[PDB]
Amino acid sequence: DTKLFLSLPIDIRYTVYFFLGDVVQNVRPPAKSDIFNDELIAYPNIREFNQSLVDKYSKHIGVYDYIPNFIPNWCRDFDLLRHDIILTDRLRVCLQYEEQWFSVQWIVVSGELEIGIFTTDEQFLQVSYTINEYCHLLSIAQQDLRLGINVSDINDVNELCKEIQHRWLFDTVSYISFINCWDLDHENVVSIIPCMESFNNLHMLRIESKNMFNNLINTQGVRENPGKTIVYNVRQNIFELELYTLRDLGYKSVVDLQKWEQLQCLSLSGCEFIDLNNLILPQHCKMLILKEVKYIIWWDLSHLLKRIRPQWIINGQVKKPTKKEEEEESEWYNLYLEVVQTYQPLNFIELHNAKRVKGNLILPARLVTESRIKISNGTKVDSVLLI
Amino acid sequence: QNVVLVSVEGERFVVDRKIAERSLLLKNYLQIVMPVPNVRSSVLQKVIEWAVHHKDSNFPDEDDDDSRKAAPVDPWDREFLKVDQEMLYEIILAANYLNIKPLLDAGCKVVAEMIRGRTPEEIRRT
Amino acid sequence: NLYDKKLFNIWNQYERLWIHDAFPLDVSEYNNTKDFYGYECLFSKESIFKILDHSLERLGWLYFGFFTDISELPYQMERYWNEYESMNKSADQILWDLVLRSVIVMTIYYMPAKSILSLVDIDAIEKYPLELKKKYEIFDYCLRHTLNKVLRTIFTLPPDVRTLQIFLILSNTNFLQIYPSLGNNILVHCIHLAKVLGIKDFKLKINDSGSTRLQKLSMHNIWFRLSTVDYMRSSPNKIIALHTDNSSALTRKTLIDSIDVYDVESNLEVLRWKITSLDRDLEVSEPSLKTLKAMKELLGLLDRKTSVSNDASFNTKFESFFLKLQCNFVMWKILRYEFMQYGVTNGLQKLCCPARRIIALVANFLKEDYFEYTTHPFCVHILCVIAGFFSFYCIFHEADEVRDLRNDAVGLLKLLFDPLRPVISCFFSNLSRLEELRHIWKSLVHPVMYVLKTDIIKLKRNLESSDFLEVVREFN
Amino acid sequence: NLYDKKLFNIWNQYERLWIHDAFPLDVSEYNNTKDFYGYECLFSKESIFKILDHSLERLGWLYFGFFTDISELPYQMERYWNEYESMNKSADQILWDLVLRSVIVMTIYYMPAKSILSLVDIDAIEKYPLDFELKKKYEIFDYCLRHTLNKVLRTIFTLPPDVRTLQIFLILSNTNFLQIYPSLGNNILVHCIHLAKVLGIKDFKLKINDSGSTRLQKLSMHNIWFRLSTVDYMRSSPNKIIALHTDNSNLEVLRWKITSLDRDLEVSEPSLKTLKAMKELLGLLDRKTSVSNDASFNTKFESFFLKLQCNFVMWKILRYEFMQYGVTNGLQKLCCPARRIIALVANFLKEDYFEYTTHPFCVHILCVIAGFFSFYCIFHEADEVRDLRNDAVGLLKLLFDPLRPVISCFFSNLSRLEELRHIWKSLVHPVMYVLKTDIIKLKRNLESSDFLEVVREFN
Amino acid sequence: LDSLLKELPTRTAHLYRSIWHKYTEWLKTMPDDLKLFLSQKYIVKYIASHDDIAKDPLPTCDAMIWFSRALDIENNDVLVLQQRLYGLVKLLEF
Repeated sequence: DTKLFLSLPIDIRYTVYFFLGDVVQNVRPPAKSDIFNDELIAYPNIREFNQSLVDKYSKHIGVYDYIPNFIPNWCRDFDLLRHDIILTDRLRVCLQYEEQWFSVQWIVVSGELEIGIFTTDEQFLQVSYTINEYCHLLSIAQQDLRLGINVSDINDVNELCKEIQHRWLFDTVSYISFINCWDLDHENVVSIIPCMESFNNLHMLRIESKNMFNNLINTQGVRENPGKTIVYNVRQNIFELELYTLRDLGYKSVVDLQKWEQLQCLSLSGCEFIDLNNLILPQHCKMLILKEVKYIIWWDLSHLLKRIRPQWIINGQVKKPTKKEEEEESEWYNLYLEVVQTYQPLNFIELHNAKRVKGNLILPARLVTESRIKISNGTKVDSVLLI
Repeated sequence: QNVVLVSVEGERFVVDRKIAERSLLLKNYLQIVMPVPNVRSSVLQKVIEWAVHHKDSNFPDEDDDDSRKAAPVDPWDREFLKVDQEMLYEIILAANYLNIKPLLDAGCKVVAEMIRGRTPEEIRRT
Repeated sequence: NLYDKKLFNIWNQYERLWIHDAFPLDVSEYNNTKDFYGYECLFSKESIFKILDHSLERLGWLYFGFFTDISELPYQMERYWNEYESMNKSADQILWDLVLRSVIVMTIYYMPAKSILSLVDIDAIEKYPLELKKKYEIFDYCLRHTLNKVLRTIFTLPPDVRTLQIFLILSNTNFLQIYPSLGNNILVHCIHLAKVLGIKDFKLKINDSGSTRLQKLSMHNIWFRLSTVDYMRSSPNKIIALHTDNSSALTRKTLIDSIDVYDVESNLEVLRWKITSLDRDLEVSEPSLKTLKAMKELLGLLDRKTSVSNDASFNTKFESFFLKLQCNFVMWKILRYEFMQYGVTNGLQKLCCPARRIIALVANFLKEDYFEYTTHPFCVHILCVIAGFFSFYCIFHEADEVRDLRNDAVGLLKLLFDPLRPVISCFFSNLSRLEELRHIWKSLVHPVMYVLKTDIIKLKRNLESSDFLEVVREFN
Repeated sequence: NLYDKKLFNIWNQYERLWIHDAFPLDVSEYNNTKDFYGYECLFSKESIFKILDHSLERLGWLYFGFFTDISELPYQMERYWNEYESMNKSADQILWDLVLRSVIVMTIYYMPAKSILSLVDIDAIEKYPLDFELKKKYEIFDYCLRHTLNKVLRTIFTLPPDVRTLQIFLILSNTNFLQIYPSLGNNILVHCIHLAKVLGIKDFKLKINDSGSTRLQKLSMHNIWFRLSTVDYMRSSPNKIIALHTDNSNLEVLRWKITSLDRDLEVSEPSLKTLKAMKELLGLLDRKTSVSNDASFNTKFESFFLKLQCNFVMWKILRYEFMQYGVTNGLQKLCCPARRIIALVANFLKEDYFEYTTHPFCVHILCVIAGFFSFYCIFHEADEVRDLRNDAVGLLKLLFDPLRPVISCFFSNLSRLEELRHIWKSLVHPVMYVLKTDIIKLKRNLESSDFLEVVREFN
Repeated sequence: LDSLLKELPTRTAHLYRSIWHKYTEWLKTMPDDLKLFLSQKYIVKYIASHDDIAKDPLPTCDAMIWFSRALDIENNDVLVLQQRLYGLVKLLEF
């Protein structure tokens, strides 16, 4: 029941909702691969379907509108999902720890602002709520929040948010997302680049396409377009970073980001090829997060593997005890220091299942004894050794 | 080897030692009898029934969230837990006390199934 | 429950002001104060050599961590003895003199009574001012003499690393909890010397000789012990600090010369600093809950790495003891924060267990005749805070578990501790005061919590039947 | 000319390493070494009161700026004399004792020789070591100083935190002290900085309905904190790295502002609108400076020091300009500030105030000026600069006993640099190559190239 | 082929399939097999009826191109068609 469930502590509800990640609606759209299959699941359903919301919110919903009765389903879903105390504790608690589950940002429809709470993968909408409703449910503040650009939210809507958080309100928002609009064009960049001045709560960015990345980020493609790129003062104020969704990152690429300074954490997901030998970085950024991709090409570490003797090798680990053999001891430290200098600006490396790494893993023991090097069971490698 | 366990009522149940070293709170508390505060008799009976049904079984981790949400609701468990809500919640709290995670995960799985296979009328009462 | 959270905040401030609880003001009183150190003064050459033997046997930990080679020390010792005999100056000789003297004083603080009492001379007792009380009085005399000598030769000196060692060698004593303002000031001077010498260049470079490696190692151990004390001894009397120049081991999400960790080395000084940084992140910075989850996981891992240390000699038991002590203490602080703020269930029992572990440990170290090792001030700080909170929640609520644990702690601490008489006495008197407060509350903005509001106000201004309630207030 | 800009930066670093340029070990040689202060010892209390009269007449500036009330000082003096007489302790009394001693020592540093020589006793000169002029005066001054320092080193650590220690240090900074016993001074500076941050002296933010005593307290706190930041910038070689001048961003404010312009000059982003704004602002502050009108000795002294700071910083700014961006006529527009400085020191000689010239800041100033002037005199020709440099060096040799080692060292290395003129007189030149070697020699001392190395070895 | 279909964003692709459905239905309005479906005649007839799609015909035409190259069509055909289509978007966007 409800109050029995609410007489309970927080870890219980947390794990429960972790199992209920984000399915609050009674429906779900598919991925892309399941589109061309003509199989539609089933949604034969009926009225209590007001023409106040299907007409309003269609910019994020009416894209689909091609299946068994979905919108009346969606409509009554949005209706009944304004009173789930289930959901209110869901959000009080998910906010308490981390909202990696619900992606929660600003929106405007009809010129009326609201706060929408979506999936993360591409942010299919689930519901939204008013600011005053939201912070009557909770405490009002400059509660940091998220934002992203769609073909729904591009320029004037976007500039409407800008001028609203100027005139009516203040810029309570941090994090920016580039989920579509891969062209660097049709008014998104034109709107946003002059608009990152009242925009000083943030450190965090999310990126989608190799076109947009290569033509905005990878600083070898140097130009003199001032409004087409960032002002460098924000390039200081971006301690975090995220990016997804490309095929060939570093195959003979120009991978280098020294301008992208005062960065402190990188996140990468959903790609199909990568090599780290092309990769170049600033300092200050050691947190590296990497999610399900295809086979990775580790650093070379070949010459250094040729430097090695089985004088010491045991169990995949090594050490010189002999102080007398400064020959071997200095060699050991030279080896270890070359090793870390390959990974020099890195201390934490996370992998979800990427199915393969090809590049002769030899790592330090200080970090794998701990959980710095945090691989899932992408266990298709054997050339492991530790120092 | 075996160990006695005091249901806080005062009931001196007994377990095989290592089969209880399955648990982790025990595995630390020992490193023969132990107390068990705020637990009841049928509670611990059904607890050990699950614990004995799941002895040689394999469980992924307490960090592999993908394997975790990979959600095979065990059928033996699924029928085994077809009971009311208060005893259920007590089982859940006891699992929290004991650091025995997969049972807790299964309990939350079933409760999620309860609040997923729902009716609007549950809300129309509200 | 919200009342519980609020009074637990009050207990946070009250523990700060708990812990914020003679010396002549003129060195010239010790202008002519004799010694303990001449051939005929108090301590024969041979007694001193025996002291060093016991020190290297039992308590290598400290100075092993600092220096490069340690046969160096007896070498310099005998050389100094020869030079003293020939004389019936320089910087090196006086520095080494101070070094050996401080080493000795540490060893005195961590010696058994009967031994030292057998070693010491006799008629010199007639010469000097005069069980454990004799041991501690002679220790204090030696301390004050060393302090005179070292204050002078500290100021009037070039900057050399070894001065730092002195302070670190002496911090593991009653000193800083008996001469606090002095200690804080000299700590500031040592901090200046630290940043002077670039000892942050333990960044181990390529193609460096073993000597260079050992130099950087010594620098590294020094730096981390220094950051440990500088956090641990950071009351508002001090505002200058060095514990900011390191960085948390937490791998946060929300966020140069500022040194990071996991990138350097693995010597357990690092481990202590990590644990201290976790305590720091708990106290001053953003308290979250996923934060605590990660901290707790990491600390369980580090407790594993702690117990990996295997019994083979006294110093090893000592180190592993102190590490497990710190780990369980920090776990206790975290779980306190949890059960105080957000009321997760069973945390109280899983909190009581750490206390029982601590107490089993100190019981083992009494029963094994290692009571001298117990005398480290951190242990006493620990028991202080534990007895404090246990008395608090024992008077506000009833649990015979809590009563038993608190009674064990306080019976232990009273029955066993002369050394830190001022601190323990202040704590004991105010603790008995809080017991009378138990009688009060046993006989809701309660007048008792209002009295504690008055108490924190008294303290904050000490920085720079309500009739009967005020009556008992005046009574205590 | 780009070569000129680069070598001007090189001269900047070489001047940096210039300005980054016995007292015993165990404080026990001076355990029982004689006072000057006793009734029979050296100085006769009434003479001391006369000394205090002379101090309060001419030099209120320093201690007037610090304390609240100053009849306090003769009051405490007479109290200690009575107590000394009654004695034939506490913290307050010892602080006040040291305070008056340091006050006196400042007065000694700013007294004429013949006067004090008339004051001092005679058989007490027989009691003590001689040097028998100014050399005698400076030896007795040094003895007094070292005695005071013995006294204060012991008694610094063993005390509660009280403001007056700071006062001691500030009273003693206006001397040869810090440029003759630098490391000592730096450590005590660190301790005083700790005391500064302890007491929350950044709460000079003056609030509403505070009493006049409270206003004076906050004013004292304000002046002190800002004087501390002044010294903490001026005396910040790599021997010290802890600092308070980072915490920044009544004419004490004005002096701190001038120091902040010097700081922004040295360390941070050089732009051009920046310099334009700074120079206008400093002219504005010269207006605010000349608002002060000549009416008494301390006033002439203060306005002198302020105008000195203003012209010195303008000279540095305009140097920075003409080195980095090469505007024309700047050499002459830079020489004029020097002439203003020199008219000032001329005024203070002709008025028989040569003792006031002996402030170490003036000597640091003349040092850097003669340095840069010699540089551009040997690398380039302008009889104006040559004449001024000759005036400066003849002045500094002929006039200055106190800072004997430093000026002499500077003079000797300066005379060495005249031979370097002959070298350059006899294009990545070997002379600039020699200056690369020289800055490398100094930086590593911190922690026909054949003939060029030959003359290098000769010197 | 299918990789080329995978190359795109997701909102756009869902939109594309919805429009495939819409155009299939509006062709079921008439009796009448893929270029006849994606016929310039029938497409412009659809657009003449669907002036609403003339307000956002950019992905309309781009999807028509994407299908005209999806299956086995000569690449010259789809690009001369694309020239016609750029003529059309120039005609109608003003």
